[PDB]
Amino acid sequence: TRTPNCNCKYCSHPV
Amino acid sequence: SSMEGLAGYVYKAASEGKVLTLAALLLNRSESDIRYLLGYVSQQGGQRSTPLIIAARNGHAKVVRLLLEHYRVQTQQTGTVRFDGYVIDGATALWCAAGAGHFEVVKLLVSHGANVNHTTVTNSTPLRAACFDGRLDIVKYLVENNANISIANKYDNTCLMIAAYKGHTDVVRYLLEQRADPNAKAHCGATALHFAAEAGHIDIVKELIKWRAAIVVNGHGMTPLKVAAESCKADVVELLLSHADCDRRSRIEALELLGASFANDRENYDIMKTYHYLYLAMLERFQDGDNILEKEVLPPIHAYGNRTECRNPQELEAIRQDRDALHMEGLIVRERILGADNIDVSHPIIYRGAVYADNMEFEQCIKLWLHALHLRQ
Amino acid sequence: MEGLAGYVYKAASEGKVLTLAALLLNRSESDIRYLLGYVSQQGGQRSTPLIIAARNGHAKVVRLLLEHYRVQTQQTGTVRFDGYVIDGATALWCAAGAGHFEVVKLLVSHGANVNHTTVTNSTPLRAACFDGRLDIVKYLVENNANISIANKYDNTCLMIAAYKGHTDVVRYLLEQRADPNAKAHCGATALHFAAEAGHIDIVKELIKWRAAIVVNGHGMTPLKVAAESCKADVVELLLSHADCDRRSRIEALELLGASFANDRENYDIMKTYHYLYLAMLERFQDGDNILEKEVLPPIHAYGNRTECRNPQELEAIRQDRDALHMEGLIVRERILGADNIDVSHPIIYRGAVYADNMEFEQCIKLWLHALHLR
Ligand SMILES: [Zn+2]
Ligand SMILES: [Zn+2]
Ligand SMILES: [Zn+2]
Ligand SMILES: [Zn+2]
Repeated sequence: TRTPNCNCKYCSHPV
Repeated sequence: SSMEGLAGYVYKAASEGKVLTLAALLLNRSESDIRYLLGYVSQQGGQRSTPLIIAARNGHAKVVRLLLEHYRVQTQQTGTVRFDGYVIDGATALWCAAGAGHFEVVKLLVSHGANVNHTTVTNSTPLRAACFDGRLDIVKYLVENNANISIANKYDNTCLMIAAYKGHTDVVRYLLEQRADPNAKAHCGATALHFAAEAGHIDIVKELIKWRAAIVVNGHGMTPLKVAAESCKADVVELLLSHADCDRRSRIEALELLGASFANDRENYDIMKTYHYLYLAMLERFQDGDNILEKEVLPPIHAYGNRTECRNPQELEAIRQDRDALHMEGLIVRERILGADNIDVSHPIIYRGAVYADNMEFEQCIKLWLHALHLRQ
Repeated sequence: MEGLAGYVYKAASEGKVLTLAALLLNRSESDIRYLLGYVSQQGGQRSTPLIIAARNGHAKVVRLLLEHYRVQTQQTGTVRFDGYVIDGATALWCAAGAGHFEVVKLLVSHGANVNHTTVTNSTPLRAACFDGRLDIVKYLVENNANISIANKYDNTCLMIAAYKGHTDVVRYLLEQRADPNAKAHCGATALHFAAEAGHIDIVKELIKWRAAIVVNGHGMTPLKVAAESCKADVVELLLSHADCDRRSRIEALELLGASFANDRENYDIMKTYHYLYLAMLERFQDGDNILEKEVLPPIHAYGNRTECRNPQELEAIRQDRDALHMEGLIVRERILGADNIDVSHPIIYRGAVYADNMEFEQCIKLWLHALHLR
């Protein structure tokens, strides 16, 4: 799933 | 370590809501003993917490009231708590109570002077924690008690943003009523309108528009309309296209991206809508026969069947009945509109490859997957 | 909404108990009954004032609705958590799921059904065990909550408690004589879930309670599930069982060593050869009846290499990872069976690694074999 600290789907955060 | 066992028993009584047992354990103990028992950070189930923190996270209002009124517990002691799967570091009792939705505990802590704008390690506030859940009552209570609505987190995400992404229309409208900046930008440049467009929250989009939220291009080169088109949010695209302050090429790009995305989305596949939006965009390119808006089609690539994107309405009509051609056209258009930016454009490619594999077209599946892995650098 | 029922529901949801009581003053009994029985749909949830108060944890509103107005407890609705959407949930189920102990006490003490079933056939006890709230679990069990009522997949409270990793609730359920040998729809037991997730102490507690070893629907045992998931601690701890024969022990060791080779977030190249060589030396201990491995024919996607049959071959490939990767893949394909779901993804991962390194034909043959396996 995506990281809850940033809701941008186009970012690349380490979950 | 004999007092350590009593500290563990105190933590257990606090965590399970045995306020009488906790009162019996703490009664007439020395001040140093009280401080040691109530400040002992117990580790359990992946959480690190003091009796107050675990009582607030579990919602034991009687235990919280006892600890606050009769034992002078530090209202700002932090710990580590686990909510479902995720973990939060540097969380106070108030933050835990706000995230879990314990209104009585939130009141008890705020009334005893708990720092309402405390920030965790990711710079999350109790207001943000309550906005995630969508608890409008807790959001109101915090905002009224001087909770700063403008404090962002690690990635400059706002309470308005998180509420808009999760679909909490009432919370979004309340925050906008409390003078929250609707044009705040995340670390990447995305806005609450960007977040609401991807999630298809049509009412939140309408509300943000009513409060005059600006359309902005984030660091990924995308408008809220462009984000809605990529995510197959047909209703959001229809709504944003009714906003007059969008140019003709933007409208055509949105229509083309929406139609192309409808063809390779795992959960939103619709070939009819694919052709519908693609043909609408093509028709709108060919209005004034003098001034046709010609499209600069990319050179062909082998993974997409060496096909070239349709340049004219007749070429688009030729492939109306060719389902594979429409799938490939969707992939081509998505690469043309999105490939110039830093966007992981590979999920629909992987889906098309897997669909080909389930129909025994392993060669085309491998071509698609190879091109997808190639696009990631 | 803007009706009287709208304001009633709003006050009940926002915890404003005085406002609710004032809105219900000097009204008839049937009017109050109708107003408090209305199901309101907002925020993605359709619920009654009692249900929304229980979900939000407003204990004062719940006590008012129970003691004074005598609201029915059997009313069900649809509640929405951040992850899922649940139909046919009573106020007690919502309170158990959201972790509101006082509301649970209030509803149970007022005669709410402690064993009410969701459309998923989930009791509130299962919700409390999913959450990991030992207090609510103990309270419900001590008030005649049926420990043996599973969901629509025959997933008991012990299974979800062991999968989620809450050791204390597992200990409590086991001490409450919960059947450890329950099998889900897919034939899996609680020990399978405990091994898959890698919870060491839960596996210890299950072994302490004489958890019967058994195969699942895919044919896997807890040893095999642990070895496939690279949970080496679970394998080493579980191998100390009495019914563990030598054949299955060597099988689990080799499967663990092989799975260590092409798992993305478990890629421990050293442990691959460690466990492979350990299992080989265990095969070659007694030289009178060496339990020799019935190897499989070579495959072109693996470079035509055959699995190592004696220690010399293993120590020959020791310093060749490419070969060790292929060895792990072939050992997995031999042990798990040709037709198993969790066989293709390490092949595809190794192919993707080769594609990134520009070894295109190697990637292509690996992916062809993987797609044929799919
Ligand atoms: Zn971004
Ligand atoms: Zn971001
Ligand atoms: Zn299964
Ligand atoms: Zn199943």
